[PDB]
Amino acid sequence: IIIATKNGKVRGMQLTVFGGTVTAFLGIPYAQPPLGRLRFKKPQSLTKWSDIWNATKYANSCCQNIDQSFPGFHGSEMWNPNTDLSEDCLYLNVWIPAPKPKNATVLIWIYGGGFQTGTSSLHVYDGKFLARVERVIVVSMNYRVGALGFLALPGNPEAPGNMGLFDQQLALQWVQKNIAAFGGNPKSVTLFGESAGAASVSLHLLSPGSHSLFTRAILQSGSFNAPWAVTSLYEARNRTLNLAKLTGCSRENETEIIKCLRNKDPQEILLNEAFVVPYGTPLSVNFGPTVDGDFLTDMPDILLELGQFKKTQILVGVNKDEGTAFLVYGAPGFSKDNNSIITRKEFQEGLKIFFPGVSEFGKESILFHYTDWVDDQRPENYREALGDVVGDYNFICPALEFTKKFSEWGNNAFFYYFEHRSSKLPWPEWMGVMHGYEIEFVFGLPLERRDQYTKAEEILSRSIVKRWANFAKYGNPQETQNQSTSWPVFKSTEQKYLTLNTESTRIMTKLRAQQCRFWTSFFPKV
Ligand SMILES: *[C@@H]1O[C@H](CO[C@@H]2O[C@@H](C)[C@@H](O)[C@@H](O)[C@@H]2O)[C@@H](O[C@@H]2O[C@H](CO)[C@@H](O[C@@H]3O[C@H](CO)[C@@H](O)[C@H](O)[C@@H]3O)[C@H](O)[C@H]2NC(C)=O)[C@H](O)[C@H]1NC(C)=O
Ligand SMILES: *[C@@H]1O[C@H](CO[C@@H]2O[C@@H](C)[C@@H](O)[C@@H](O)[C@@H]2O)[C@@H](O[C@@H]2O[C@H](CO)[C@@H](O[C@@H]3O[C@H](CO)[C@@H](O)[C@H](O)[C@@H]3O)[C@H](O)[C@H]2NC(C)=O)[C@H](O)[C@H]1NC(C)=O
Ligand SMILES: *[C@@H]1O[C@H](CO[C@@H]2O[C@@H](C)[C@@H](O)[C@@H](O)[C@@H]2O)[C@@H](O[C@@H]2O[C@H](CO)[C@@H](O)[C@H](O)[C@H]2NC(C)=O)[C@H](O)[C@H]1NC(C)=O
Ligand SMILES: CN(C)CCNc1cc(-c2ccncc2)c(-c2cccc3ccccc23)nn1
Ligand SMILES: *[C@@H]1O[C@H](CO[C@@H]2O[C@@H](C)[C@@H](O)[C@@H](O)[C@@H]2O)[C@@H](O)[C@H](O)[C@H]1NC(C)=O
Ligand SMILES: *[C@@H]1O[C@H](CO)[C@@H](O)[C@H](O)[C@H]1NC(C)=O
Ligand SMILES: *[C@@H]1O[C@H](CO)[C@@H](O)[C@H](O)[C@H]1NC(C)=O
Repeated sequence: IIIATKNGKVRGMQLTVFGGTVTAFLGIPYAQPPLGRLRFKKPQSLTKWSDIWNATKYANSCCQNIDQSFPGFHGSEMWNPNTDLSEDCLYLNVWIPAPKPKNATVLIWIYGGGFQTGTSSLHVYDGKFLARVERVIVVSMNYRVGALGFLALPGNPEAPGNMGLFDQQLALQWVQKNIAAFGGNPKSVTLFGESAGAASVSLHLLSPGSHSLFTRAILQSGSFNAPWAVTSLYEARNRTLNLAKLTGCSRENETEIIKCLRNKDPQEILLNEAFVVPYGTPLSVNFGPTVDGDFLTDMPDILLELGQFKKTQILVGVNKDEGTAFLVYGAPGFSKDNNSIITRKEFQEGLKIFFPGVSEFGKESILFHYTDWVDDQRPENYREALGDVVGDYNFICPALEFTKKFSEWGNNAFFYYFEHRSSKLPWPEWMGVMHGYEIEFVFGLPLERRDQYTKAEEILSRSIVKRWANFAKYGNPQETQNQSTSWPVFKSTEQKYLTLNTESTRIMTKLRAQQCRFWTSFFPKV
């Protein structure tokens, strides 16, 4: 099973899925390793090789810091890298249906992890299911994260910023030059990602050099207009400089500072990334996408507002309890190991955590718009309130505002609201249907009867997997056979969305409307 690419011969491996076969190429290089004098640079192209690459195991994950807050806990460790960390990490994976397809729609997966963490080799990013069940080709790439991939000295090509985004873009390139040899159709490519991956996807909608690299886009719990997604040029400098002071690399020739950080061990760089911002939150994106003038040609809010994006269809959505995950990473009174009923003092104490550099009055207005209870006796009030505040501010309202503005330029948009809690979900019940726990359903993991999921979950995964592929294949995320509910387009007048649950899939209007007026209109004034 050897495939010839533009750079040389690659050999994959044969997997048995659901009494059928998927062919997997794991860990194909897509760029010169960003090492030595190549650290912090845009990813250079790849020289031809005269052999057969063995793409038969996942490559190295990119250098990154690891969630060590909950050691031994599957709920947090299922997200930490599962391969060697190295700077030599610019690789990608291809799953093709067997027998080899002819002109298959390609799905390209971009992982999240706050632009600091993440790897494609994760179990819940395994694309052999979608290859098997829907007959699509699934690609996912590793891209640089944290300072190694997003450190920004605006202007200087030695550290121009947005390198991790250019990694991704060189991967879409590779698919464009090479996927046709795997049976894929480069004119039918749907990007999809989650969290920072979904923010990443929304940025390729804006970046003119990605316009011709994909057809459509699916955004899961993330968009570039979310408060954590874009770092300013102000902060990107102060963060770059503080990394330099922290490593003794402070020079005056801006170029010499980068040469200094290049002769430092990858670890010394990882530990100092924590402290470059004087007060962090659980959602601190220390080194993220900046307005660089190469990938991103302008402030993305202005680009979005004025219609300067790829005109195509989008699939956009969010989970019911986006924000709860972050409450146990700092919010006082919370724990994954009790029900975290917090008092009013504790709730206020938690806004200082999540809105650190916000004025007194701004913290006071969050408390105001979230503590007019219908029943003031309910002791979960402040615990649920703080969750929604974090989820509404960081995820739900930016995603709805992205869909409104994008749909305003005449393109079909589809919004979902994922409200099912995995029966296998390892976090406690008070945290709900958390950030990132739709991915297993999107990737069709509940389709494995062995994995101890319930039958209603196999059916829901089955419906979602069909809806995603139909949207990828046909720009229309319907499930047309098993009597499903029809998913209406999100028009900015009526703002209709589809709920995704194991029971009654329903059509509803104007998600979190009262909350999002606060976050999208009022709160940005403070
Ligand atoms: C890339 O892969 C090929 C093929 O092997 C395949 O992939 C591997 C990752 C494994 O899962 C294999 O089971 C699978 O078939 C590698 O080719 C192998 O190279 C070795 C090392 O030289 C060969 O050994 C020689 O064989 C004979 C004895 O049979 C003598 O002439 C020599 O003394 C010598 O021992 C071997 O035959 C060959 N094939 C197999 C099936 O093992 C290839 O090296 C690999 N490249 C890598 C990993 O860089
Ligand atoms: C839910 O659990 C949280 C988290 O506490 C941690 O996890 C628990 C499951 C236990 O294993 C705890 O031992 C562990 O720390 C509890 O938050 C903690 O509450 C205690 C008691 O209210 C706080 O202790 C106080 O701390 C301050 C400042 O240091 C002083 O006034 C006192 O000396 C006193 O000891 C503690 O700050 C707080 N811990 C953290 C890490 O936030 C929570 O009370 C508990 N609640 C419910 C309702 O289940
Ligand atoms: C811009 O950056 C400076 C420098 O940050 C400090 O040094 C870094 C290496 C790192 O360890 C940071 O945590 C440090 O804060 C910031 O100046 C600091 O400000 C805090 C409070 O904001 C103060 O307690 C520190 O003493 C200051 N340190 C120094 C060396 O001046 C600064 O806040 C950043 N702010 C702005 C507005 O640009
Ligand atoms: C996107 N997959 C990975 C969903 C799985 N869970 C998480 C957890 C975290 C996390 C880890 C450790 N401490 C706090 C949060 C993040 C994350 C990390 C850093 C910055 C962020 C900024 C915005 C949003 C998320 C993060 N992301 N996802
Ligand atoms: C593959 O198909 C090409 C046309 O692709 C079509 O248009 C794009 C926009 C997608 O929506 C896709 O689903 C459609 O099929 C042909 O021009 C091309 O020659 C074909 N090549 C092979 C080898 O099949
Ligand atoms: C910084 O140093 C590099 C390396 O010698 C040199 O090319 C560059 O011109 C220097 N710039 C300034 C402004 O000193
Ligand atoms: C439709 O129902 C049949 C009956 O078992 C099942 O095999 C198939 O996977 C279902 N398809 C979808 C898209 O739900």
